[PDB]
This record gives sequence, structure tokens and C-alpha cells, in this order.
Amino acid sequence: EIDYKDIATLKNYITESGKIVPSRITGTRAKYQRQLARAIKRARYLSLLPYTDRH
Amino acid sequence: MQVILLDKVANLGSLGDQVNVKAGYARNFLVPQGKAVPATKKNIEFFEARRAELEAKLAEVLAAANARAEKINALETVTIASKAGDEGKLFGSIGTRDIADAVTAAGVEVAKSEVRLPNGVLRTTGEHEVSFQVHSEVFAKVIVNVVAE
Amino acid sequence: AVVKCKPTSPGRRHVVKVVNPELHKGKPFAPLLEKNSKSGGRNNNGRITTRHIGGGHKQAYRIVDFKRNKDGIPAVVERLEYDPNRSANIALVLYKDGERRYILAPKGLKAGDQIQSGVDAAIKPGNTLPMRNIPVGSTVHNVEMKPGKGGQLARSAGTYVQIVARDGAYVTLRLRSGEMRKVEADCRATLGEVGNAEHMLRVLGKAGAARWRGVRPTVRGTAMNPVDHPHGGGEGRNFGKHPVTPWGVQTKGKKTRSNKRTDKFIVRRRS
Amino acid sequence: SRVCQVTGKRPVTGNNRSHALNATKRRFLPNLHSHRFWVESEKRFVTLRVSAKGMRVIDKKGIDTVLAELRARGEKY
Amino acid sequence: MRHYEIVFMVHPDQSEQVPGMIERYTAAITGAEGKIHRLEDWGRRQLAYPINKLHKAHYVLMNVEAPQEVIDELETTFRFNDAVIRSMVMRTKHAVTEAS
RNA sequence: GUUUAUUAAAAACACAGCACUGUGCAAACACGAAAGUGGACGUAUACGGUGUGACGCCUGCCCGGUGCCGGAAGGUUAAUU
Ligand SMILES: [Mg+2]
Ligand SMILES: [Mg+2]
Ligand SMILES: [Mg+2]
Ligand SMILES: [Mg+2]
Ligand SMILES: [Mg+2]
Ligand SMILES: [Mg+2]
Ligand SMILES: [Mg+2]
Repeated sequence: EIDYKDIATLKNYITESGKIVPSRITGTRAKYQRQLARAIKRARYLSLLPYTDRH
Repeated sequence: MQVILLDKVANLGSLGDQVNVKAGYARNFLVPQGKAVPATKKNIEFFEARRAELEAKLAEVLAAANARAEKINALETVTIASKAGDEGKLFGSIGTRDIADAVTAAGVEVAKSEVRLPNGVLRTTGEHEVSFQVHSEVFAKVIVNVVAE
Repeated sequence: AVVKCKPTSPGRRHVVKVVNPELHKGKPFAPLLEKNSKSGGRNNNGRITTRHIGGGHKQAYRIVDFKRNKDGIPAVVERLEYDPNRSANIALVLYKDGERRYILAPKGLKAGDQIQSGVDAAIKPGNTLPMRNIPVGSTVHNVEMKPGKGGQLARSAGTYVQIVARDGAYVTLRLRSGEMRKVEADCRATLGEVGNAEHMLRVLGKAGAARWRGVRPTVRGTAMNPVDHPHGGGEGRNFGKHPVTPWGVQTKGKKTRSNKRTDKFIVRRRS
Repeated sequence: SRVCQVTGKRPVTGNNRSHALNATKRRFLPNLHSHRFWVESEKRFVTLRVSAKGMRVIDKKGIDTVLAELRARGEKY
Repeated sequence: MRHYEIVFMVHPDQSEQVPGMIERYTAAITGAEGKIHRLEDWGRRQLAYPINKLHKAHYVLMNVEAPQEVIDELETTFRFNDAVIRSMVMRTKHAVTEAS
């Protein structure tokens, strides 16, 4: 359902260092986190998001 | 060895000056060219005989070279075609030979060895600036338009 | 495929064959052959300038197109056939204009496959392009060293060359030996590796097999007399000497390259 | 035929003496080099096998003068 | 006959020529009886991290419905095309037309 | 299989296999004052040299000495000046 091109929402689920926030913090459901993890990893490949704050 | 210059030289001297140069420089470059000849009493007196003529002869050729230089600049743009692939990247190349022929085609006779391409050999489609060195002290410019269907 | 011979007799126990059913079973292309009389290691003075050469099966040379200057004309692989002059196989290709030539068979080429040579040819195995057009990192064989001279690198059965990098007018190549060398980008190269990669797995199995391909026995230096070889004699098995060639030059470590002309193209040696 | 075409220098024989004065026969070869000389009088290059000393003779005497001597001697160039 | 979503990155120096790429690619999909459902030219944008010493690239988003063979050679075009970098293709169970 | 033709046929030589090492092509190497020729109309799955000697299980410790390879700061050091 959730799409990786929507970077604005993904910014809320990544820390300042680019880490993917844990589910227990955000409180998202398990199914959506798996989609979320794929989306963030996929944006990183396209450089829509940074892998880490150091480059 | 000691030689006297028959033509202007950048870092060596002007016409008529007797200068000392390496044997290799004179034997391999100056003497084979018309720039200088060995400086001996036989040549010095003989050189003095046409001292005025050589200076006058050299003066007009620079003007003559300049005269043919401006008309080269008149053809500000020249159109050529080559094997151009996708992205405009030319599969082949357009060297001094192709450019030399193009300028003469419906233009002015141009030597194939005095064209200057500092950037490269124009391996990509587009517009490039090619400099021309027609005489030692004068330069010329022209734009080469390269495109293909 | 590689098949072992059953030990029905000594000399066949260890024989391992490399059988390729795809190779043409008939005679080669007649108008593209020529005489290949053997030499036996003798030079124009009649002296043996290279030992352990002589005899073997008669062979006829067949002209292989190492240059591939037929630009823009596609060709179809008619068949693959045996070539006694080299480890690799040669593919007979028919240009649709009506010309026939031999080329080194790439790794995957088969009868009926299309090939093309030229600057605008597609990036596909068997095609020949200048290395300035081939993508960096591509695996190529039959690599040229001077433009228009013909391929001279990676001609063996399973050899290939990798284009590690390109800059200026030169392309850096990693040769099969591990050496990295510079070559002009205008030189031509053939995409893909040479076929018959299973050539190294064959085992001759017997002395006669070596003789069939013109290799004569090699006599150990230590088995000679002092007058014949530096390793010389000595009653019993005595060596007591640093290994050397028959002419006294040390072996097992001593370098021999002395070409000051071509070091500018050698970015790094094999090791 | 390591013979200079201008000066006629040819290899000569001699000995090399060691610290113990052992004499072994040797040769002294001329410093020959194939060089192209432009004949101003003929608008062309002429190739000659000349020694380094012969090269200096060309400068002092001129290429035109020496070729006359080579022609007179019968040397082909 | 499967849907696909294709995002390919073009070199900034070839930004002006990007529209040339789209027409050629769409022709290949259409020429093989395929169709394009979405097509966006996002233009120049800032890269999150450098890519081959490059900080800004031209972005193109294209969603198509083409057979396997059409996409196969399309990938090969990206591979050997130096102008385009870091291209990916998707599989989707339905066509998409929203801007997103 | 080969060998001391004419006192030695063997455990000797060769051998397939194995390992080290050299060689990027005008290859190393070898015959040649040189040209040139072989290696090879071959191109590192190739070629030369060396040792070992099918195959099976294996091949341990030592780099001080000699050799080879790599290094270059320092010491010593030729012609030349
Ligand atoms: Mg041998
Ligand atoms: Mg052996
Ligand atoms: Mg003995
Ligand atoms: Mg003993
Ligand atoms: Mg017997
Ligand atoms: Mg006997
Ligand atoms: Mg033994």
C-alpha cells in the first residue's frame, strides 16, 4: 500500500542518522513496518533518502 | 653552430641576425625549413645581396596570409555529417582531414596539417570551436556544425 | 564434454578426452587452407634453436581472420570445426554478401548465430568493436595491440581480457597472466571469451599422445655429463649446484625481461 | 660493411689489455648512424650511413659539397 | 503481459536531451503492442549522497505495461547508455495513474 | 618404449602426471659480428627452463650460510670534471 516515492512520510520514520526507527517507538503495525522497511531501503537505493548522515 | 635567420623566430631572433644554436636544432629543423641557413662569409655576403628583397617578401606574405585568414573567418559556420549514434555520441571521428576538406568545399583552399584542435577531435555531436593557425603570427577561428540523422 | 577412458589397457587408464559433438565431422573449407610444413625446431641455419620439437601429425594451416575488417556486413556462423593449429576452435562464418572466413569461436557461439564487426555493431559476443566503444569492464578476447594489426592477446582456448578502465586515448586491460597493460582505445577487440574452456582438463595419458603433437622427450640436465650440461654428472645422484639453464643462466627466480621500449604501457606486472 | 659513406671510417682491430697486460684481440667500430640529409639544391632528402665525425663534416663542408665527392668516388646515394 | 514501474536517472549534462529518451522508450513499448499508463519528468533534483562524484541528477518516472522481452532489452539499453545511471524496474499487479 | 653399433638392456634414460620459475609478443629463449631465422603464421588453457616421475595416502621443522627476488635512507665506489 505505502509507496516509497512519498518521501515526506518516510522522513518521519528515519532518525537524523538515517536509521530506520523501531516499531516499538513509532507504534506502527508489524505488516506495515515490513512494507516500510522495504520502502526506506528502496528510497536509499535511488538516493531519495540517505543511507547515513556521513557521506 | 652559427646561423643567420632567414625568417622570424619566436625565441631565437628576427631576420638577418647571426645567432648560435645547437647543431641538431639547425640540422634537423631550421635548415630543412626556410627559417635559417648556415652562417658563413659566403652566405653572409650572398644574404646581404637580397637583404631588402627577403624583408619585403616576408612582409607581404604575412599580409597575404592575413588576407586569406579573414575570408576563412567569413565561413563562421561549417556543416559536416558523420555516423552519430544514440545520445549524440559519434561512433566514428572527424579528424583534421574531414575538417580540412569541409572548409575548402564551396570555400577556400586550406592545408590539412595546420588546423588546431586543442579540446580534442570532436567525438560528440554539437557545436565546437576549432582554431586555425595559418601563419606563425596570425590565427583564425571557425565553428564546425556536426549532426546526423 | 570430458570423458575418462576405461582401463582396458595401460596407456588408456589415465587418458581423459574432451569430446565436442558440435564440431563439424567433414573436411575443412578447402579454398581457405594452405601448406603448413613442419620445421622440427631448426632455424634457417639448420641448427636446433628450440629443443623438444619434432614429428607429430601432419597439419594444414587455415587462415583465421584476426583482423575482422568487414565493417557493417553481418555474417552467420555456418559451423564450428576442429583446428589443429591452436587450442581453440574456429567457427566458419558466412557474410550475407557472399564471403566466408574463419574466426576464433567465442564461448557461447553456435551455428546460425548472427555476428557483426564494426564501430556501430551491437554489444554481443562474437562482435568486434574498437575498445573505445566497448563498455568498461566488458570481457573481450582477440584483443588488438596496434590498430589494424589484428588480435594478438587472449587467443588460447579459454582466455579473455577485461577492460578495467579507460582514460585519454588508452584503455587499461587486465591480461590473463594478471599483468595490467595499456593499449590504444582505437584497437579492436572481440566480445566474450574464447570457447573450448575444457581444453585444460584433458589428460594425454601416455607418452605416445605427446609425440602425436610433435613434442620430443625432455632429458633432465642432472642426468647428463658435465660436458653436456652445467648440472653435469657425479656418481650417484649429485646436484650440489644452483639450478641453471643448459647455457648457465639461473632459473627459478631470475628475471629475463629487458625491453626498455614497452615499459611505458606496463602499469603493473603480473606479480 | 660498417663503413662511413662520408669519411670512409671502417672498423679497426686492436687489443684490450688487462691489469696483468693480457692481450686479447678486439675491434673498434665507428659510431655509424643512418641519417636523412636535406639537399637544399634538390628539394629532397638523401639517406647516408655516416659516423658522428662524418656528421660534423657535413656541417663544416656542407651536404652539397660532400655529395660531389661521393659521386666522384663512385659511391651510390 | 505484466505491468512495470520504471525509474531511471539521467546525467544532468544530458538534461536538455532527456525528452529524447522518453519518446524513444515509449515507442519501444508501444511498438511491441505495449502501453504507458503514467509518465512523469521530475526534472533536476538533489541527490541524497554523491554518485560517481555527481550531486544532482535528472529524474524520470515511467510506468508501463509491456511484455517480458520488451523490458529485457530496455534494461540492456540502460546498461550500455552512459547518460542514464542507476535505473530500476518494478513489477506491479495493477496500473497506476496518480501523481504521487 | 629407449640406451653403451663391437664384453654392461638394467634398478639407468624416457614417460603420462605433478610442482617451481621465466615469458605481454619485435615474448622469454636459442642459432647468428649482422641482417635475419626457429620459438610461431603460436599469444599466458601459450611457450622456454628446471626438478620430480602412473596411481593411492602424503610431503613435517630451519632463511644462519650460498643463490635468487624486492628496497634505497645511509656508508663505500668508475670513467668524467
Ligand atoms: Mg625438453
Ligand atoms: Mg617434463
Ligand atoms: Mg649418467
Ligand atoms: Mg651418493
Ligand atoms: Mg620392455
Ligand atoms: Mg655392447
Ligand atoms: Mg628420478
